Amino acid sequence: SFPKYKPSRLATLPATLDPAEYDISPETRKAQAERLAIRSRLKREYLLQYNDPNRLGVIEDPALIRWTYARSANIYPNFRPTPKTSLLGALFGIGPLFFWYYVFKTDRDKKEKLIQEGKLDQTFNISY
Amino acid sequence: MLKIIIPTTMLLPMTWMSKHNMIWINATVHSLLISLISLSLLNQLGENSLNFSLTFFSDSLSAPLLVLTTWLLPLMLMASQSHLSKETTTRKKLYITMLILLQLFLIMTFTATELILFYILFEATLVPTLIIITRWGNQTERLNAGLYFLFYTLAGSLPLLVALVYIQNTTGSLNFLIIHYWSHPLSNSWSNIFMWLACIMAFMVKMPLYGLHLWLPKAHVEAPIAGSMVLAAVLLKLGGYGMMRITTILNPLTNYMAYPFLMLSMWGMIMTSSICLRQTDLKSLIAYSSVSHMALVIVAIMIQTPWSFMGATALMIAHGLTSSMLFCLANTNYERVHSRTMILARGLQTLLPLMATWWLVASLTNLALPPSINLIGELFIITASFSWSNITIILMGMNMMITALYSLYMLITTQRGKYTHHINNIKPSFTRENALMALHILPLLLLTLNPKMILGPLY
Amino acid sequence: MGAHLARRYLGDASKEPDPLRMPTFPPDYGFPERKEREMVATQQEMNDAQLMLQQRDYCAHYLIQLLKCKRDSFPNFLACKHEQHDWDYCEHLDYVKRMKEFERERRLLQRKKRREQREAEMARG
Amino acid sequence: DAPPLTLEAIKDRVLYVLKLYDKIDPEKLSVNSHFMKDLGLDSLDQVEIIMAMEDEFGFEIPDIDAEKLMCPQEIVDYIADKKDVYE
Amino acid sequence: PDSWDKDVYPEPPRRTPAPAPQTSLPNPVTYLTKIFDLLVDRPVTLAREFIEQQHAKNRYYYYHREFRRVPDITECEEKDILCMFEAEMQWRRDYKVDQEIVNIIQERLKACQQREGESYRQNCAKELEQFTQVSKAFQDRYSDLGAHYSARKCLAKQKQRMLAERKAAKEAAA
Amino acid sequence: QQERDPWYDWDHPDLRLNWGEPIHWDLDMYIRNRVDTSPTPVSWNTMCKHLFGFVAFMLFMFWVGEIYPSYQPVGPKQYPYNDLYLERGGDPTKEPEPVVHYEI
Amino acid sequence: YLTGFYSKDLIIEAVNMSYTNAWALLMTLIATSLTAAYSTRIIFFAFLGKPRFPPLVLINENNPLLINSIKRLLIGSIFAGFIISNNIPPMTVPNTTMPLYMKMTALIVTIMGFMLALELNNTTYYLKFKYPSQTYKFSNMLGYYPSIMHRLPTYHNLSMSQKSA
Amino acid sequence: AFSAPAAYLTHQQKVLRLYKRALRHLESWCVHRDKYRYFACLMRARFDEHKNEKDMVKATQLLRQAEEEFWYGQHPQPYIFPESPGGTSYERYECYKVPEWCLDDWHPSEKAMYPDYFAKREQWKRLRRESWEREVKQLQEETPPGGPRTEALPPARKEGDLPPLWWHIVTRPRERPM
Amino acid sequence: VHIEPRYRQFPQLTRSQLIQAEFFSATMWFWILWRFWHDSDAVLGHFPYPDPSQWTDEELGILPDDE
Amino acid sequence: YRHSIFAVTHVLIPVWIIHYYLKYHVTAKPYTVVERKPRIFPGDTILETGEVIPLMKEFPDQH
Ligand SMILES: CCCCCCCCCCCCCCCCCC(=O)OC[C@H](COP(=O)([O-])OCC(O)COP(=O)([O-])OC[C@@H](COC(=O)CCCCCCCCCCCCCCCCC)OC(=O)CCCCCCCCCCCCCCCCC)OC(=O)CCCCCCCCCCCCCCCCC
Ligand SMILES: *P(=O)(O)OCC(C)(C)[C@H](O)C(=O)NCCC(=O)NCCSC(=O)CCCCCCCCCCCCC
Repeated sequence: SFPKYKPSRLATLPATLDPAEYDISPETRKAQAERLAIRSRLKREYLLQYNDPNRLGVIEDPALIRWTYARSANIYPNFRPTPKTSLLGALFGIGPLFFWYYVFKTDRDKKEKLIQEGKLDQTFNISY
Repeated sequence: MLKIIIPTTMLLPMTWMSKHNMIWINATVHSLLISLISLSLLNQLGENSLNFSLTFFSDSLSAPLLVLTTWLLPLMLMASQSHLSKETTTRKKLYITMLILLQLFLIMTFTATELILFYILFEATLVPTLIIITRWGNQTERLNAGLYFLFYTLAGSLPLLVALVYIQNTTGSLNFLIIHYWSHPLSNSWSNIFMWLACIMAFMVKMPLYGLHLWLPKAHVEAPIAGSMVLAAVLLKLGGYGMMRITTILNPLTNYMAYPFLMLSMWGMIMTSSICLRQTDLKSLIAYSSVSHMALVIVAIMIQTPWSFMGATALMIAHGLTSSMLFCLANTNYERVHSRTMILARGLQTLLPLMATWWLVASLTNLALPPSINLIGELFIITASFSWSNITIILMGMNMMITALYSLYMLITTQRGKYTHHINNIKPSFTRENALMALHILPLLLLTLNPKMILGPLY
Repeated sequence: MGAHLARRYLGDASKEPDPLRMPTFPPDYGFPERKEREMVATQQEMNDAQLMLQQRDYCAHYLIQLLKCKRDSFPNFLACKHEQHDWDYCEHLDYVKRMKEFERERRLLQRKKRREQREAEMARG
Repeated sequence: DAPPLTLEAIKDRVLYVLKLYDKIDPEKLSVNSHFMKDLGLDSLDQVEIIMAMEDEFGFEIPDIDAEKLMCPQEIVDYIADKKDVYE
Repeated sequence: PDSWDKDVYPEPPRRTPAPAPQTSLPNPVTYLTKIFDLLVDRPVTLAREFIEQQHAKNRYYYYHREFRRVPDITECEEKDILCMFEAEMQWRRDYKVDQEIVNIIQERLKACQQREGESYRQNCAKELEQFTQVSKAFQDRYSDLGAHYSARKCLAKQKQRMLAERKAAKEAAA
Repeated sequence: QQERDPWYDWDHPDLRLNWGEPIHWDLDMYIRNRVDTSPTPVSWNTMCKHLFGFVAFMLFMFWVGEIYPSYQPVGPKQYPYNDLYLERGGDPTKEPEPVVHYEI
Repeated sequence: YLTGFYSKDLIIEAVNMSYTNAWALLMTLIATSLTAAYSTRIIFFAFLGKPRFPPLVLINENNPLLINSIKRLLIGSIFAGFIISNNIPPMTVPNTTMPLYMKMTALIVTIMGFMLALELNNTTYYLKFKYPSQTYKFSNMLGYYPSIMHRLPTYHNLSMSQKSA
Repeated sequence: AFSAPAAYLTHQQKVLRLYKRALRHLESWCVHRDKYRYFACLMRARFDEHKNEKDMVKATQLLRQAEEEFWYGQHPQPYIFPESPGGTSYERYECYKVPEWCLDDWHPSEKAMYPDYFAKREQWKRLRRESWEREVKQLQEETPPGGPRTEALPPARKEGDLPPLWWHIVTRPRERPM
Repeated sequence: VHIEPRYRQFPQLTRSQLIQAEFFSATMWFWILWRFWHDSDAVLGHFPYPDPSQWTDEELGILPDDE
Repeated sequence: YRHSIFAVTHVLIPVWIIHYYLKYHVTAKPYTVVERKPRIFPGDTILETGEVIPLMKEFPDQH
């Protein structure tokens, strides 16, 4: 029939094309009800605080606090030296340094060799 | 230099003998007067330095740094009086005393004529800073930040002390004029390699170099506003000043020993800009931007050409002013909502217009926008690096693109969009905060008008 | 654009001329007595008139006359039609000279090809 | 720029559209007539009515809110509330 | 103008053609120039006349500082700090003067390019050669000394250059 | 957040977030100002193939047009004084190889 | 003989008459045709036909500011090319001699674009429906360049900015 | 936007949303009004053809195939109203919306510039302060012990009360504030 | 002038805008025709394009093949 | 009256200031203001020296 649409990571799958959207178990409905209940509880709490007339300040968000804490302060305590982490760190932290060192060293060696051989155009090169 | 040194040692008893409600007024007025007095050091000679006495001298490199320090003190006083309203009189006076001692040590450091006195003073600068951080920081992490800062600096600087006493024993003097006139080439040996390493590593840790910089986000994020202002504006410039001073006796070993540091500086400049792109904390973003700019300054000092040193000096002055202003803006935002998260407060342009203007100007100066002295220094460094090699232009272009990206990302995140609905305690901007921003920004534009005052002795 | 491109590319580039190497024959080859081109404007006159180096061709005198006419009758920018036509006609004559050079090169090349084919046939026979 | 809306204008325009709908008898059409209970339409008819109102007023009514507008008065009140019309 | 030296800053004589109109149409440029002279040039001239009259009543003078020559680093003994100081200061002053000489030559080059306009590649060949020679000498003098340059380092560079020239001459004569 | 529903009454309408709900680890890059992952009318692989094919074909055809240029059936343009030797910066002292143009 | 004639026509003549890249010349001609095509698209879909806007007609272009600004930029769109071309000094040698078909190439391709686009736009009134073509999808979605080049490189840079550095 | 969402969309809701989306995209393809009317009548004919279907599995399969057809045949550039989320005039006036809590931080001179407005504002503030306890009591009385099962809110059951959680909805900024 | 909005009807036009639009359209067409009448060489060319096939070998300096 | 007051200030004062700055300060140092030399055509009269630049030679005129 019609050509199929292939989802990607940067072009996800639409809801209307999801196969699971048309196979709804009775347990799926109760899961959706529980999710809606959680959202409603959080919304009610936030709306009570938000419509409080005597509140002056910022409604602290534990979710935001958890996100900012897990992004910064919770990383090292849960870091373990594994082969994957070791190889990735070694590569991403050392390889670029040696690559750029080799590039600049080769370029400067060629330039200095040209200088010594006296066949590099250095006329008008006054500022350095 | 005594006409500037003694008034600070007189700021001390004035602070301790003034009334309880007049400490801020007196300190601000007399700090501004001392800054005006120190403005007379900018009249420098084209041949040599200003040799006042056997102990102190001034140069085209020291003068702008001294003027910047003396100008930075009253702004720190304004911010401190902002955030220390409920403190006791004795503790307010102690905080002012710490700031005054730090300014005095910085002045004597920038004007010291011997390397050992310079070492003593630039290590003495640690105690007031550590006290300020670990005492008047707001969060728990101030203790760890102070430990990291202190131990990084000292583990860098102790081999510098050993090298300095060794150099004095070998050559007879540590006086800068004598070591400049009587300098001899450094032969390629392991001993000379390690002497070069001791000196350069001390000042690199002070810079900081990439890979030796974690203490900088730790201390800058967790220090109080005045501590953050002094850490970025002046205390990071001690490393650059020292490197521009010691490298007289480190030739020709600097041609061969500078490769790892140049590679670290360039790649870590790229990496810290990329880190700035993905920071959930505003203070951390400002700190990493400082790291990138000082990495560029390190590149300039390491390539070590007359065009690179002028760019290094201009970039140091510009970065000091811009980073101080950014920290002040972020601190006003923090004093509003009591949190450092960048995405917590939004719509601040529709809630506070003139602060949005200050944010815009600070961000435009943070990125190299012509004809600002930031761009002057960055362009001079880029031209010197281009003469050094022709792929440094690739690295510098990448860094400039990422710098603009993260600066405008910060601006758009904090100021644009729609305001947070539940944040209803954002009072209108104070005259004090507006004056702080104006005093941060106007001298930068005037320096743009007159650029030869911050281009160093190589001009 | 033109049939010459088709002939050279989808055909015998050996018989078609090479624009970057033309001419490949001596200027007197086939011309018993050939006259050198005449230049009216002098080097000093062109230098004073500040003609662009591209405009300092053999038609430079007409361009100088046109410029002088335009400067003198400045408000009336429609009073230099004869000078403009003279310059355009000189450029047209130069262009047809270039076309004649191209055609001469083409037929000289094909005549050389015919001569070499005849010599090869004679050698074979 | 454009003249402000009024409740009377909104009601007149929605009744205009409904009277130009063929499936609705203009004589028995009142502002309180229900689209399915007493007008005899169905879900697709109501969807087309909502689309016609969207075309009329130049703005979109989301599907979550449009399913509940079963009366011309309900549509008028929704549009007035969304456009901040109080008179 | 006597403000600057015509020999140090040469200007070719200015040849301006006379107007040769060919139409009866008036010249808007001429009319606007007359208006400009009537409305701007006369008021600014009167203002400057008043200002110069005020300046002439309080005439006073300033002078150009003269420095006598002092022994150079070649004459200075080893670790003779006072002689080294004097020689280094003199070398720095000479370096500044040479930089300004190069600046003067570059100004000549730029002015000649702009003046000659569309015929600059030929008419500015004289100023290009002077710039080439001056820049060659300046580069040979202070090309790659470094950020911490000094008279001692420049003398070492000159000694190296002299040794290279002597070796080249000996090899050529061999 | 671009994939998130725009018609819902979010607590943070611009970020499309609610108060208290978990925040994605990569929210800082998935905001509406940044990287988007919403479905497209054409598949990602098809889009990549079409874009790459277009750019590669254009580059190949530019190279083909460079090796087969378009010109006119004319000879080289001729300039009077040894192809304007002195006006292009030629050395007055040295004698250029003469360039002679004839009539045709 | 309008303001765009005194520049575009000379540009096309110079492109056709020079030692240029053949693909560049062909793409320039096709771009001129497509310029005519999209101008026809704008005119046809914005001014011709029956209204497709909401019933409340608020159309009013009787403001002196708007009228006078468009007037001033309208006199330039007719006469400024002639004045500028006839008042500037000659700074390039003209292409006086060229074949008649090459002289009329710009007009011919412009008219062909006009006609083809007009026919394609006229086919829209037919009661005929067909799903779009791959070429149409490529052209409408901007060659898919903004999608891929704004989602992939940005994702990779922002992911390396956090995961690695 | 004004209505609290449910836990899921019913089959009727899904098919109605598909009908509206298909009609809108068809209108995007069929620019002219008569052509759009013709093809929209044909689309409604298809929907009517599949209207009466007792087999729910077959109905869901038809819906899924229709969704795939819509995704294949959707307009790459569908028409969007200017104020709609994809529209060009979307969120243009959000920077102009300022809240009343920001309004009450004004200087006394600024407040004196508007004497009659702030009297009514104080009346509204008194009305808000005199009803919060009743609103919270009503909310906590009517909620189930487990918690709020949905985001819906009740009206005022009493003659003198106000609907709970009303302040920001009632005092939200105007759609064209400045 | 005040233009009353119309509902489902053609807008109220003004004689001034009508005559201005007509005048400027007529001005454009007059300019086109007037320019084409005077200088039509800008469109149709000014000089003939020579045919190289008609140039004789004698004037092109081509000798006989046998020679 | 408004146009006259606007014109005198906004146009007259800046042109006075800039003309004074250029004539007496900018054109007091060499090479600050450099004019491209005017074009000299054959059959002209240089006004500096009353000189007559001669005409070009006889053209090989066609038609
Ligand atoms: C890797 C490839 C790289 C290629 C690089 C080079 C690219 C060159 C591109 C050349 C220009 C292509 C123009 C058409 C593409 C866009 C079509 C489109 O979407 O239109 C919808 C669009 C209408 O938008 P809409 O209102 O949304 O309508 C929805 C559609 O109806 C919805 O209906 P639809 O979706 O069915 O409509 C599209 C359909 C209908 O459109 C057309 O038929 C347009 C035809 C344009 C004219 C072509 C023939 C020209 C013949 C000239 C003959 C005289 C030459 C001169 C010499 C005379 C004396 C000997 O078009 C096609 O099916 C193909 C058209 C031609 C494609 C050319 C590119 C090929 C790509 C690779 C092959 C793909 C083949 C399979 C297709 C995809 C899979 C199914 O059309 C227009 O607005 C008008 C289009 C322009 C018409 C005038 C074009 C003049 C310039 C081109 C012709 C050359 C003239 C001379 C130049 C100078 C020579 C010296
Ligand atoms: P009202 O409440 O009366 O609604 C009646 C409904 C429809 C709810 C029925 O009661 C019902 O549930 N019937 C059974 C379920 C059913 O009808 N399923 C079929 C739904 S899809 C269908 O069959 C029609 C799809 C065909 C058209 C698809 C459109 C795709 C083309 C779009 C391309 C985009 C541009 C044109």
